[PDB]
Amino acid sequence: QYSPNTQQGRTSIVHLFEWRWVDIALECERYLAPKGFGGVQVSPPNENVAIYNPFRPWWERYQPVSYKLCTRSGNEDEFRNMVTRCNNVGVRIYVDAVINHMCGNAVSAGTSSTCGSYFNPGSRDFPAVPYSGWDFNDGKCKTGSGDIENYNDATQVRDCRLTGLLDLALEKDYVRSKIAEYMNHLIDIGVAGFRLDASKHMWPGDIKAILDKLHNLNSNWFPAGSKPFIYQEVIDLGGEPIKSSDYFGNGRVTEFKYGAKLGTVIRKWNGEKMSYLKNWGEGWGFVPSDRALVFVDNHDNQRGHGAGGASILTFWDARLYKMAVGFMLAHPYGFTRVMSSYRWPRQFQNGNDVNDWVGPPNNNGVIKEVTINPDTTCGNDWVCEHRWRQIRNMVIFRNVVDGQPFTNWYDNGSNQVAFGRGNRGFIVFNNDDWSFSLTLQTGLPAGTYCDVISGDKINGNCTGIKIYVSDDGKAHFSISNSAEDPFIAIHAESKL
Ligand SMILES: *[C@@H]1O[C@@](F)(CO)[C@@H](O[C@H]2O[C@H](CO)[C@@H](O)[C@H](O)[C@H]2O)[C@H](O)[C@H]1O
Ligand SMILES: OC[C@]1(F)O[C@H](F)[C@H](O)[C@@H](O)[C@@H]1O
Ligand SMILES: OC[C@]1(F)O[C@H](F)[C@H](O)[C@@H](O)[C@@H]1O
Ligand SMILES: [Ca+2]
Ligand SMILES: [Cl-]
Repeated sequence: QYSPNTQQGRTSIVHLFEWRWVDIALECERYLAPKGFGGVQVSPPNENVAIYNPFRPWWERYQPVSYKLCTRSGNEDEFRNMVTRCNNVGVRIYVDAVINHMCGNAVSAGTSSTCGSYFNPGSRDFPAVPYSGWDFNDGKCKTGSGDIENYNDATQVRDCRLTGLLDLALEKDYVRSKIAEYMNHLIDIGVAGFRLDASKHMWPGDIKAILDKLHNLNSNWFPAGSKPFIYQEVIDLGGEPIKSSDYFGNGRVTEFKYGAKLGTVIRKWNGEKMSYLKNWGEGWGFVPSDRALVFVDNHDNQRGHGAGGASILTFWDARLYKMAVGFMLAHPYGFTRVMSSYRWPRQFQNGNDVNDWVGPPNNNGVIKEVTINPDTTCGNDWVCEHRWRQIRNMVIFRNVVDGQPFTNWYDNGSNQVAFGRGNRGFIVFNNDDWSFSLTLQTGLPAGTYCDVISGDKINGNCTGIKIYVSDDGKAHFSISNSAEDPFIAIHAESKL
């Protein structure tokens, strides 16, 4: 459960949020494989409710109608084509599994679904699965509203409806089997693992029972006995009865404290400073590294829809965002997930974005293809953060230093810090309101290294900043607080 199942040397996965299967397949071959990306988290591939009010919101995909591989991202044929092509290039696919619930209980009955399947939330009828009233927790939930009302009561959080979403009776073998049937279908197709959506709303024991029915990965691409990578979406910040540790027996868990705290630190909120990141990781109360799935932002909290709050950094905060992602990718703690999003008309009113529901770039509801600009950036309103030189090069940095220890830490007692990874890499950050000019011990072999943030190493030459490491491993670093990117990163493969 705990191993990502990525190719040796590939240490990160990217969330291609709302991307079409055909576009992902191409991205795997043209960019992800050549650039060393480990895998891709795809949006829910199962049929969901088609919501027109608002117009096709991104969250409609988290309201299942059936387990048919039929969505705005493509059909089963397109999905299989993508998994196959990506796997053939050594890039894994991880499915966002929405198994805790079906659609909202108040959703109108009919065929307003991505595959035309009929469903009736009111009567608990989902014939395409099939599911009936006997498969939901209507009788198990003890709240007066039938929905989750108090998170201080661990029982209702699992047996009641999350904001009205019909809650599946996961204790029933029939329900467990139907979900396993869906997941096994995906595994046999070639997926390497899953993100278990709303895991906090599922009993650890129920998840385990379901995972116990899962197949080993497809033996045509993976070694015998390979188990699907499992990372459970559990939002666990401050004081709550439910702890993400309650799910360690099933696989990894999303560490939402990671992005929340990193955001507050880089934003320098309430006295926080980068010098405090010296003991980053378990020292900050985070889950063990081998059970952590980390990220700066996710599809939910990048639009104030999830845990983290206003401290979460996103592509909207480009400069600080690159620094946060850079620190994450350089630091050894956990398995890293990079976010890839689309632009939307953010409309802030009284502190809240009233357009936080807007779905992916589209034409009359049809998701737009991802176009690639001559400079390798994306068009059609796709942000493609994973294609940003500063982020892509850090994804590679993590690969190059894989296994190397956290060492040679330095800090000015404020927001100027630096550290290395064994003798394979070194990174320096300046988040202070003044320039940083100092000679530091890099632990790297003597030579000339290309800074992979400001530039690239191309045919024996650096396109950006150049760093010179002496025989004693020391090197001079100069970063103005006015620099486009106030951080420098160099590694074994950026050496001339
Ligand atoms: C997991 O599935 C969710 F449904 C619940 O965590 C997603 O939540 C989004 O969709 C819901 C149904 O449309 C909305 O009610 C909810 O406000 C919205 O955040 C969640 O994003 C997924 O990670
Ligand atoms: O994750 C599941 C669990 F909480 O911890 C361990 F996995 C146990 O084996 C299992 O029976 C229990 O329900
Ligand atoms: O341990 C059993 C379980 F996983 O967690 C709780 F005990 C629930 O009451 C039960 O229905 C569920 O199957
Ligand atoms: Ca539940
Ligand atoms: Cl997540």
